[PDB]
Parts: sequence; C-alpha cells; structure tokens
Amino acid sequence: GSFVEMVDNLRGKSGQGYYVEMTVGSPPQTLNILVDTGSSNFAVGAAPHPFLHRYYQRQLSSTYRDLRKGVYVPKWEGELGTDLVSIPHGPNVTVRANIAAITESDKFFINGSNWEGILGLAYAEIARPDDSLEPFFDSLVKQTHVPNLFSLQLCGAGFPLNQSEVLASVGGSMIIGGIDHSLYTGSLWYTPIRREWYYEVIIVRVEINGQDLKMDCKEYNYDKSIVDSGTTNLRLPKKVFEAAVKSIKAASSTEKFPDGFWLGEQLVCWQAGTTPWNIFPVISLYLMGEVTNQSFRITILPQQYLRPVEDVATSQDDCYKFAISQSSTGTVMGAVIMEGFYVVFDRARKRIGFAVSACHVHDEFRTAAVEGPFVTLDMEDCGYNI
Ligand SMILES: CCCCNC(=O)NCc1ccc(CN2C(=N)N[C@](C)(CC(C)C)C2=O)cc1
Repeated sequence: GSFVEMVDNLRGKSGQGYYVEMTVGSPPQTLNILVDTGSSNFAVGAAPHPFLHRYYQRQLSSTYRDLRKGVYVPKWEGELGTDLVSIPHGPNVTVRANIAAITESDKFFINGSNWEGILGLAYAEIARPDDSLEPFFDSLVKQTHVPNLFSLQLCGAGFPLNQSEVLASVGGSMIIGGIDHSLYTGSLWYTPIRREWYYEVIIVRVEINGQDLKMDCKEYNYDKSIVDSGTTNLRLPKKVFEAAVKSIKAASSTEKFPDGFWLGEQLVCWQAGTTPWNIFPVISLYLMGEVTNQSFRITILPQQYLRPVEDVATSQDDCYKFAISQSSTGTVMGAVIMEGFYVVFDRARKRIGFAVSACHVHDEFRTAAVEGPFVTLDMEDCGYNI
C-alpha cells in the first residue's frame, strides 16, 4: 500500500452513506462530506438545519467568492461560489473549487448520517445548473499534479453499527490519485466507461448461482447501468428485477420470506449467528472487458445484498433488509455492491476497475470474486440507445 495517508479515511455505512472529511474556506472549516459517484456537484450545508451540527459559514472565509448564481437540484437549493478546499486525509494540496452553499433542503440531510455535504465525483455533463460548473475532481486535476484517477474501498461491517460505533469505526478508503494494493486481493479487471456523464458501464450477462438469467442483455442496461456510491441498493430495471427476484426466491426456496422482504421494506431476523447464508445464491454480473469479445465477472454474496439492520426490538437477533430493488432509471450498482470490491475510477483511461475487497464480508465457504476472462459476443449490442 503506497497511499497510507488516505487509507481508512472514510466513515459511514451503506444505508446512510460513506463520507470523507474536507475543509472549506480560510481559515479552514471542517466538514464531513458524502462521497457520491452518482452526481457532479460539491454542495455543503450553509445554513442551520435540524440534522446539521455544523455548516459552511461563508462570511467567516476570507477566500470566499460569490458567483451571484443560484442552483436548484430536485431536493436542495443553494448559492454558487468558490473557495479553497482541502482533504485532510488525502493529497496534500489545496484547490479552488466551486461550492454550492445549501440554503434550503427537503429530505436531503439524513438524521445521524454525520455528513454535512456531498462530493459529486461524476462528470460535468450532469453537473447543475449545467456542464459549465466545473466538478471538484476536475478542478483538483487541473490545478495540481494529482493523477486523474481515484479509487474506493467501501467497507460494510456485516452487522449493525450503533450511533457511537459508526462514529468510531473505519468505513473504508478513498484513495485520491492512485491505487493502493493493500485494499484488494487477486487481480484488477477493467470495464470501459461507456460515456463520461455518470460512471456508465455495460453488463453483458447475469447469473444467479451460475444460472443464466437469460434475458436480452439490453434489458440489463435499460436505460443505462451506473456505479453509484450515493445509492444504497443494487437497483435493477423493472423486468430484470422481476426475473432476478424470481430466481433468488427459487434458489432460496427452502425458506419462505414475506412479500414485504422482497420489496426491500421489511427486515427478516434470525437467532444470533444462525443467518442461513448458504441458502441464498451468489449473484454474478458480467461486465464488458477491454478486449474485444471478452468479459469478466464480479460475484457478490448475500453478505453484500442483505443489509444489516438493528432489530426494531434491539434484541440479539441478526436482522437484514433485502438490498436489491427495482429501478425505472436503469441499473445502479450502489454501495452494497461496492462493499464487495475495491473499485478504481480510472478517469484517465476511461475505465473502471474491480477487484475483490480486502474488507468484504463473507463466510468460511464462499467469497466475493472478480474473475476472467470469458468469451462474450456482440457486447456492444448490450448498450441501450434512446
Ligand atoms: C446516501 C444514501 C441515501 C439513502 N440510500 C438510498 O439509496 N437512497 C435512495 C437514492 C436514490 C437515488 C440516488 C441518486 N443520487 C445520487 N447518487 N446523488 C443524488 C443527486 C443525491 C443523493 C446522494 C441524496 C441522487 O439523487 C441516491 C439515493
């Protein structure tokens, strides 16, 4: 591991998000910021809010610059400006970046998440108000010698973290500008970034316990497939969700679960330590490789797709919610999927790499996997075109 200063710089969990500490302004104002690969704005609470115990105070920053422009994101509303920004446990550089000062929000801030802002790591094409508002990471690369690449190791604990535990627990690593080899095992496999807006990829095959879901592969990427640390669940296009759940139910049929469970609404609980991991199937997603007609697969365990939640009775049972849900906006590889892997966002080579995470939760019989190569034909046809 060559980036020790950035290792273990994240805190949080799949349900409320993973955040990194940042400073804004002069003198520096410390804030916890949500790491979000599904958006492109750097936005921070800038006014009192029931869920914020701190916020950005523009009038206290000598380096604050007002852009005299508003921003609306449906929801949070803010005022645009720029100021000096740093990441304490990151590259030792300070950059001037766009900052949306959030003055009004509805259902944005999560009570107890411990984060006061969001760091949108995706491309300018999806930045608000428009693509002229340069994203933080673009500013970082243009102003310093930091390589145009970042990598994420999101670490789920595999069990419920209480309010004090989640504050004292290491939730992972965001390595800015590099790849740290201590964060993964095995090999890194790269899939093309299809287009630079969201981190868009193409899924070419889906298996549940080795059984091909057998759908037209365009179904898997309807209308797009993205990697999004700001989303908790693995989200799947309606028809793919329906087929995947049918197959997961069939594989786990030795136990009957209520419809509320499959809807991701209700928790299921087992006596402490008796969770029947083995009756649940592994899920494999085949991703387009960098070599023509070649793919690789990432395989996740139920330890990833069943999200630990504290029993409504705080009892000693191990409880979980089904963390796979339907989408009307395409496939979303959210935090529960990212928890199984070390994910490399190689902006410079327009590719995303996957490797088994050194912190993924597993059991003595099965482990998450990243394997390849596999011969796969017509993968360009798996992409969706409006
Ligand atoms: C931080 C986790 C919140 C709870 N877990 C979810 O799964 N909640 C649903 C959900 C649906 C879609 C998105 C996509 N998404 C983002 N990735 N970023 C924004 C622009 C803002 C987000 C971060 C609030 C957004 O709407 C994000 C979250």
